Amino acid sequence: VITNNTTLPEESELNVQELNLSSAALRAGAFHLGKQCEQANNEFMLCRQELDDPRACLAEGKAVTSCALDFFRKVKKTCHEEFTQYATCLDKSSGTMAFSHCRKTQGVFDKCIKDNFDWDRPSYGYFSRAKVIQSAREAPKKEEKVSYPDATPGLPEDYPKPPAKYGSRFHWLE
Amino acid sequence: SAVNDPLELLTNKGTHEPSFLSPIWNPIACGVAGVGAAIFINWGFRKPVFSGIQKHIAFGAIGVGAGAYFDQKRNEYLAKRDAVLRHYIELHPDDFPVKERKTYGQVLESWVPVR
Amino acid sequence: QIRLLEDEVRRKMSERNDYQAYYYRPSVAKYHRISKEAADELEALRGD
Amino acid sequence: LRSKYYDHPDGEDAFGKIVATNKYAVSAGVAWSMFDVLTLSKPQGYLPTLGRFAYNTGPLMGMATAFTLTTLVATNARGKDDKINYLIGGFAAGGVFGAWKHNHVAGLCAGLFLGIAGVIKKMSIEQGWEFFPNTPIKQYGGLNIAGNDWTIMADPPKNWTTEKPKE
Amino acid sequence: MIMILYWSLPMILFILGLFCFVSNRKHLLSMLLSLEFIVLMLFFMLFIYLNMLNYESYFSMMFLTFSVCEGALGLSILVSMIRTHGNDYFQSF
Amino acid sequence: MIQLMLYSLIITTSIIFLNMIHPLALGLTLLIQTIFVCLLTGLMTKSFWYSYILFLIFLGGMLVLFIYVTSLASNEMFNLSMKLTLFSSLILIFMLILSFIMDKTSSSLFLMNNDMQSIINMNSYFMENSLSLNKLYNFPTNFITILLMNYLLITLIVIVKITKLFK
Amino acid sequence: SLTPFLRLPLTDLTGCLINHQTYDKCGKFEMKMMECFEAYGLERGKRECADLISDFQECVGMQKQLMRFHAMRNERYKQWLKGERKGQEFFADPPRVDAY
Amino acid sequence: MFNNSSKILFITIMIIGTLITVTSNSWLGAWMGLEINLLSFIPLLSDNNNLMSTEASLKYFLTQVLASTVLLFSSILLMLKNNMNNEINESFTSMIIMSALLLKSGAAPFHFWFPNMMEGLTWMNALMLMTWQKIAPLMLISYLNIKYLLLISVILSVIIGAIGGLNQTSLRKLMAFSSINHLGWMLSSLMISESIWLIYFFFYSFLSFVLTFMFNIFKLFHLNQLFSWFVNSKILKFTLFMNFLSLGGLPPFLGFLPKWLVIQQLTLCNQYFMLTLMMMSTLITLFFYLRICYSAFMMNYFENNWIMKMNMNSINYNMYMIMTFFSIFGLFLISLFYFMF
Repeated sequence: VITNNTTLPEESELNVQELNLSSAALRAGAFHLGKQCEQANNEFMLCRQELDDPRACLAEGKAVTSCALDFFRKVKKTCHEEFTQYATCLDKSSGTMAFSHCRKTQGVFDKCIKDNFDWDRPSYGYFSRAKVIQSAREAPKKEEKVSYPDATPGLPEDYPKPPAKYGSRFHWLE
Repeated sequence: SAVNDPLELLTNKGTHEPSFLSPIWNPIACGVAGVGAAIFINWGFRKPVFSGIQKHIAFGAIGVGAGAYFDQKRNEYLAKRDAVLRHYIELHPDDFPVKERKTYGQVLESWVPVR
Repeated sequence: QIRLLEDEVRRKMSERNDYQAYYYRPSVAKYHRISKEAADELEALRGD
Repeated sequence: LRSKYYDHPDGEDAFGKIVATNKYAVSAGVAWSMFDVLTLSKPQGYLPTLGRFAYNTGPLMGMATAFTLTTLVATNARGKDDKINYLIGGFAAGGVFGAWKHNHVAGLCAGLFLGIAGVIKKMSIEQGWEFFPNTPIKQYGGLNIAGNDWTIMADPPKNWTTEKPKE
Repeated sequence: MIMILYWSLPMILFILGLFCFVSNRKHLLSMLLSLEFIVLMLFFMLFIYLNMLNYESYFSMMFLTFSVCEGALGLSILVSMIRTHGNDYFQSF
Repeated sequence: MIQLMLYSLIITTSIIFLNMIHPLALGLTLLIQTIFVCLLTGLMTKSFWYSYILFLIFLGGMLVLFIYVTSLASNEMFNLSMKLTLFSSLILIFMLILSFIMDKTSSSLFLMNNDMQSIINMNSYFMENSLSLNKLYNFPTNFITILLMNYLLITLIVIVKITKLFK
Repeated sequence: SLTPFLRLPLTDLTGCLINHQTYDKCGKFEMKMMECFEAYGLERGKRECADLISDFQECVGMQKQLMRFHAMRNERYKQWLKGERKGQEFFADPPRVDAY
Repeated sequence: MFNNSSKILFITIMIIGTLITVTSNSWLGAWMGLEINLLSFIPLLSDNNNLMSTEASLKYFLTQVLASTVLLFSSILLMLKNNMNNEINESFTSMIIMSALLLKSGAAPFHFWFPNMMEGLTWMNALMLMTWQKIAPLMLISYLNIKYLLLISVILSVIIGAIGGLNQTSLRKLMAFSSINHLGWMLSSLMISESIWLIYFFFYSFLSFVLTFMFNIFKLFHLNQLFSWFVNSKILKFTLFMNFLSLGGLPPFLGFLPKWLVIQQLTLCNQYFMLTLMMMSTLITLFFYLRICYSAFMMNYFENNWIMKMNMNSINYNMYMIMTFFSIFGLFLISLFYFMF
């Protein structure tokens, strides 16, 4: 559908660093990553939710990936062995990648995080709730109603109905 | 006037006086039907047409009501039809510009000589 | 005279179908709006 | 293939003209053919069936061609376009009808009938009317046609308004 | 052409079904079976359309529920017919 | 490839269907057709839910009537002809090699399987039948199901009225 | 949708029977149309819904868009048949699977 | 409601099914209603008491089922290639939908099933097929708007519809041919307008309803039976039989009121040629009706000897000849009808 008159981004604009991480890699660091960077995501894919045109969300998307990148670099520096083991459980242990089979490693990895940043593992569903947030993009689309001035009119109930003219106005009045 | 005005030509200016027969006709048609139908009933059943006048009175009563009931529906119906037509003329005066009445002295027709 | 006028008007009103009368065919968005409402009702409901 | 008999002068493009007729001739011919081969003749086999279709179609080609050429001949030589021209056209058509039918009386009487048909057809072509004109009126119900709804779902308000723009 | 590449196969099968429905068969069972194949093709056209549609998909059941009822009625009248004449053979018609 | 091979198998079986005249042979032919059509609709669907459904109703239960009442058997068993089989094999193969030749994509449908939907689509990450079958039960489009069940009830009242001719 | 003449209480079962609109990109186009059909009836509206019907049809129907592709790829094959495209150039690069 | 209680049930389901069609919003819904009609009607038509009923059942089912099959199929195509129920214009997508509907209601080229039906059907079963099984397909034909196909149907809706009626001696087949001719008038009338079509069908329903409802009463099944049917006076033999001329709608019989209405509006559309043809054939329709009325116009014929008395139901006879009396003096109610404006 796209045409040469349409506007698209620059190659350089798209060219930003991405995670390169595996499923087990992400799903291991999920929880302690979710609460560190949620504003990034929230306003990011909030504008995506309300407005679908991705051309504008590119900037905040770059922020989202950067923020996640920052967290894992901290993880890389501080708790490597703990996190890696937790990752190794979470995939080797099951083909469904469920947290309910190596919680012991999950606990010890939490200990290391408790020692380094002293952050707390969020609730069972801390991200399951709604996300009511502040407005940063500040672009509510306009709520509007269409107007067809020349729509087909009928007979209002106030239009006066003078009693009939010339009986039934038929052949012999009847 | 000398001006063929569609709206005013249509307008219920009046001059429509109902006869003594004008409203009464339906009542004395439906009732006459129902009475005749009861006579029709007894005629085929080999019963006295006079006999069992309860059938005739009931047939008369139902018919009279319907004629009055339906006379009413028509009069509403006709009134509305005039309302729409006057509305549409008022809606599209451009489509029906008022036209002017002329006289034969201003026209030339072609006649038929029998000869 | 009025009868001739009525036919002419009936001719125009059928040609254009402007007015919501004999020569009209009303449509209905009600059912689409209703289904729109059902979709609204159940989107917010999703998820336990 | 796609031509109109009556969109040209009454004496020009004979070949295109006959084609514009023969198409409306063959349609009837084969149409009746499939209609009756299955009812009466029922000739088992494909050549016998080809025979019935041939028997049915050819005569109607004879009718159309005879009418067209005689009447085209008239305008070419008689130099006019008259009701009488189609009348001789119809006479020729039924003469072909008698020839194929091998019923002398039946052909002649139909030739008169077809002449009447052509006469009326010319009247339509020249008096600016038509047999099956399109409709000027097509009604959809009483004045309360909009008011005959009896549904029982609540309809939330609309997304469109008749009122003028407020910009 | 869209129909020629996509809706063509359903057409070719559907027409073949009808011709078999008007062919010559000792009894009517081949006919009922013929229209039954047509129902499957009828489902085929119906589903590819309902697949154009995000959720209107579910209408399959409505068509299926109705279609099986036609077949049941079909077998109903046939089987009662053998029982009546001791046969439902087209020679009886 | 599977899709167009499945067209080919349906075409071949269809040719089988129009030839066979023994009722079992026809009823057998329907059986294969049903598996094939279930496979095919499944491919172009969001999932195979409907395929499993119509399988167990149409084939699983309802073709039992057709085979059973068509157990007339002709009084004798099949005279199978290895020739129509060989033609069936022959027609299948060069259709199959053409399938290997035909354009990989353009010869495929365009419908949107669960996989062929875009990643962003937040709706697609639900149970595959949840959102499809939603409004079969949620108002105001669920009463029609009530009509279905009563229709089936009435269907049984009809069957006992037709299947109860004095015995 | 063709208008039930009588519009009795049993249009109330099948009128919302199956709806284009809900959870459909074309549904937005359906509303852009169906409001107008309500405004201009079903006969003047069918006259004056040129763009509305065009796009609504195009979204679900995909006729215009899809046929554009079919000619687009045929033309790729046609140059191959003329020999312009060789074993390498005959196809373009593969979009990253995680796209679309 | 003929013999059993189930007659009421299937009639009810039938009504609901057909009522769905006329109120159907989309083609699919209309198809749904049509099949429900197909169910509900087969058991009434297929009485288990006799034979002829059952053969009519296969033909009715084996025809209607194909009609519904094609109808839905052509619906999908139209509502694919147009992606919308109301196509912009009538193309090849749409003629098939009419051809489905025309067969379903038994129109001109697709009628042969319909006479063969009548042999099987009893009277009110026939009646019920005559009147009500033609509403839904016709009201749908209203939505379809292909001029020329309806026109060919109207052309051929009287030719066969009257020429055959000349030939039949079984009252069952005559009613078939009589209606096919009348069906010609409805189809033209619906091409013109719908409100007049609604009226004309209703008067046709009324007239056909009374007609066959007495034939049910006296069980007169063959022209011989009509000549032989005892009546005490051989005067009501003649008074009752005016309705056979109300079939032709000759002014003092109330069949004129609908035919006048259709003619008035049709010529207002200026399809004068079509009127001439239908109205030419109308005479042939009225022709064999006089062929029927040789039994009653003259009086005091040659009769069978054994009969001495003639008897019939109270309910049916009481209802019947009220409807007849209206068929006699109906016109003067010119005022009572206000639906023509």
